[PDB]
Amino acid sequence: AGSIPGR
Amino acid sequence: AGSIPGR
Amino acid sequence: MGSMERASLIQKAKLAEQAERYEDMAAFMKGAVEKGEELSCEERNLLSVAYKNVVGGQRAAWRVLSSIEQKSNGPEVREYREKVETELQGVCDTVLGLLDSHLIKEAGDAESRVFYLKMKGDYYRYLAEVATGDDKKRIIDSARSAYQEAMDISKKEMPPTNPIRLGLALNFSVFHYEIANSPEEAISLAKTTFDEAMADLHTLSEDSYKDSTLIMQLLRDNLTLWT
Amino acid sequence: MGSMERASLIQKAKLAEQAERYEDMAAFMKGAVEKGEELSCEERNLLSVAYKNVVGGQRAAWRVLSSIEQKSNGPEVREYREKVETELQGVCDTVLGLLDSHLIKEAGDAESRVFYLKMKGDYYRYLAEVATGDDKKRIIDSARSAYQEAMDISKKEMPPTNPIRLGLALNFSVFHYEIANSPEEAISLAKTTFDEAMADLHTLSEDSYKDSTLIMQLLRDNLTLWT
Ligand SMILES: *Cc1ccc(S(=O)(=O)N(C)C2CCCCC2)cc1
Ligand SMILES: *Cc1ccc(S(=O)(=O)N(C)C2CCCCC2)cc1
Ligand SMILES: [Ca+2]
Ligand SMILES: [Ca+2]
Ligand SMILES: [Cl-]
Ligand SMILES: [Cl-]
Repeated sequence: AGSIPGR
Repeated sequence: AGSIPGR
Repeated sequence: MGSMERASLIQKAKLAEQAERYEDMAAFMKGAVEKGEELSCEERNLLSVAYKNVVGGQRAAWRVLSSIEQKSNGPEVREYREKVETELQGVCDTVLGLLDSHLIKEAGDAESRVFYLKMKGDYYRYLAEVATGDDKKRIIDSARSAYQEAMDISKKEMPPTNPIRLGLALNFSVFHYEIANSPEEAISLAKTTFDEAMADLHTLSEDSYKDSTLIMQLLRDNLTLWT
Repeated sequence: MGSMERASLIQKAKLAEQAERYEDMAAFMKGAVEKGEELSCEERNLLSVAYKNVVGGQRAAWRVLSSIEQKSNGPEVREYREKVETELQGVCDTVLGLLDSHLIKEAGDAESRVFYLKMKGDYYRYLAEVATGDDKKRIIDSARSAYQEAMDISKKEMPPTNPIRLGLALNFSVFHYEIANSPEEAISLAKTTFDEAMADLHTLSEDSYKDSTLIMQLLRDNLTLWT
């Protein structure tokens, strides 16, 4: 499950 | 120009 | 970083990002926050990128060491996992300290306040990933409470396609799935968020459309993994 | 790391490598060296891998910052490039200090002594990459002298396919090309090294053949770029 990346 | 890598 | 100008710390944070020196970048941005002035949108992103990369590397290392420790179950693996875990907790505590002194209390616009509350939820979530003691439940509730306040503001003040609103919903859905053992809540939140954003895309410019659809795809990627 | 057992430092260095925590890995291996005992082949590789990764990241960041500084020609880019450069020099000085106190002087077998002298050449070469002052020529000569002593031993004591002998020749050829402004010497060394190894491959097992041909391909890759 992926959370938000920085860029 | 490439030098040696560690592994 | 008390002797360096605010503008110089911001410039050096941007250079550190270019050089992939994220520990430096976080130290520069901590110094900038400690000048006491509010952060612009760009500066908030610099702060978030710096710490997300620092703690992201710590989490990856903690997971490697925790896996080795579990398979092994001398003291060395546990000792080293504990060392990395303490460093990770220290970085999370530093970020949470900046949010509490005094970024959140001075953030009055929805964009800034939601941004900082989402960060607060994220760093409590990272603490929860390694927590095992008497305060684990309280750490999880702290993450939930921060995400929930951010959600309440975002639903009242931002359109459903707003990228911060979307990213908040994405990360809160991950919290539900991975931390709170609530996969159905995670799926419901991700689905409702995606569907409400879809219905609002017609209002957006080409550039805003690209921003919103990128995060919608992240919601869809999780829904594909979870269903 | 004075209070930690040598064997625990070695074990933790291996864990740090698995976790991609190269700064930790270098600190553990520095502690192991400072116990005062000689290093086995595996332990020498751990020491070399740790510092090569630490200084490799510093060099990459220095190159990014130096490029930005050159294009710009406030003080911030120069100041930050100088900060990174000083950290890089400090790591090189640390490695060189370990080699001088007392790894080289206790290394009597060809494999260990060549290994450490190649390291000494490499870390002076990294110092030379950033040097601009009154000692630049002396830094370059220090690299050359270390590589040359290693070369003299390797040609007398090791077969032409030995991986340390091959890697030494590769890195000395890079020194000639990139540092000493001697591209013809670089090409000649790489070609002669490759050809003499080729003629010795028939003596090797399948596993040794794989080791030697891997480094030969690195020599060939440079020759393709240089000719
Ligand atoms: C939590 C969060 C969500 C979105 C943003 S952003 O400013 O829109 N931005 C940096 C996006 C982040 C994900 C990948 C594309 C851009 C910031 C913070
Ligand atoms: C300088 C040098 C050369 C070769 C070695 S090694 O022990 O043979 N080894 C780690 C190789 C390094 C290059 C990639 C494959 C293996 C060590 C040090
Ligand atoms: Ca000022
Ligand atoms: Ca002992
Ligand atoms: Cl305000
Ligand atoms: Cl000896």
